[PDB]
Amino acid sequence: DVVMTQSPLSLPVTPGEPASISCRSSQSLLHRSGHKYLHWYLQRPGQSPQVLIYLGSNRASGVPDRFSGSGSGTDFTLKISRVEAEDVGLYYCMQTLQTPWTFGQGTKVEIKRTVAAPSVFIFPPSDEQLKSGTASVVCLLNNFYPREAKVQWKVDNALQSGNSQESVTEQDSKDSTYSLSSTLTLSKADYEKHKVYACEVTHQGLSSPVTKSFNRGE
Amino acid sequence: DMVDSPQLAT
Amino acid sequence: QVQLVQSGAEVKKPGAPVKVSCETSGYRFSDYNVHWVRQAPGQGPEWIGRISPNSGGTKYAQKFQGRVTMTRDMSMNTAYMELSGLRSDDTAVYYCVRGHCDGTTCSRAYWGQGTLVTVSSASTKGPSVFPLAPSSGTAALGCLVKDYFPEPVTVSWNSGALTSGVHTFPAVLQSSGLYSLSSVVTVPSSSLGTQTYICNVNHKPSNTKVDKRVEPK
Repeated sequence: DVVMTQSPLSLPVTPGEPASISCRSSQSLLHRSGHKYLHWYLQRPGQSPQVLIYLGSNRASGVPDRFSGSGSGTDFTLKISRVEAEDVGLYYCMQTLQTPWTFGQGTKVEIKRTVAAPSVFIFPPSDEQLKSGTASVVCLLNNFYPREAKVQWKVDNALQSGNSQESVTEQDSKDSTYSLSSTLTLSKADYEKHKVYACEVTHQGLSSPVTKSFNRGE
Repeated sequence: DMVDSPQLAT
Repeated sequence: QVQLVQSGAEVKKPGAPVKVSCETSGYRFSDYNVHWVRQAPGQGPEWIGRISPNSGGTKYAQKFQGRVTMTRDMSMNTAYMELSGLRSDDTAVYYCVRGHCDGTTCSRAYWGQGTLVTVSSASTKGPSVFPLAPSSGTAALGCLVKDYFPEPVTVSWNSGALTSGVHTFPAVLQSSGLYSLSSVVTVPSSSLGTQTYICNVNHKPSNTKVDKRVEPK
């Protein structure tokens, strides 16, 4: 198999500024007939890969003029002259000189903005949920940049493990921020056994970790 | 069939 | 235009086979190879194999050899891909792709819209909706949509009237095999005594429509 190595893996770009994504192959993708078999495509969530640049340098129909591709037989580049929120997504290079087709690691393009601390909130489980025998405790982190944030859970001041899941929103088109939700899941039995419930949040924009908490039964 | 499509024109 | 059009999303149980179709138009079907790629969540894309429509000859990747079968119908301009012995690692979006070269000239690739294939033993289930009650500037409130299957659920606030401030989170798959998500909205603390906040959860597969009032505890 031909090995593609793509770089960089993450790329924050200020609005208006250009972006360059590199991709190199283990062997030449320039066939002796003259055609370079390397393709660049864009992956947004919940939709088909969009072909941007094909056969090295050719722009696909309906792709904006700011997208351009170049390279030698082994070293390639995707250039975007002015990045915008439309361009946010996961970029891939791929080779089709030989089957199996092989793909680069991927480049996650996002808009860059000033640092913004998350607004943290916590929510206890409802009465309606407790009578079914389960207790979910939610910790919302709202409108923050960059995406890297850490959420730790504490029950009677004791750190929790393996009993929580989180998911993160896409980057917002308008304010260029992220939001994350984490959920601490427990049985009704274990929930009633403890009193103090707290999520501790870590993020660049905060000087030291913020805590929000509640006591069971108020 | 083990012939990749870039080798069709040969 | 060149158009590749795939069949609907599939829920199968471990060990069942899935047969995806790929109907084509706008070009001579015989002239180009139909390649099949997939992308699993949390994984980079992966080439499964290829079929030549005219000859019928197929090439498969080593890892798929012995469990994938690709066929075609010339009359209906359709390519198929039957994968067998499904396990959770085969859960992915499966894409049929038109190849580049036809003998005379080499052009771009054209991709199908994708087909989601979910490998799971879970049965259809409606969610139970629970309020995320606002606390005693800016306040946050929400709805927790718990224990449903399959995806998706749609959430709206005050029947679409409230859109500003809304974050509907991606679902997470729990150990029980069922999905769960939360929808939240930030609002002014001034409005909590007066304004009514309802979330409208719809889950079509179980015919579930719920309207849950989220008020201060």
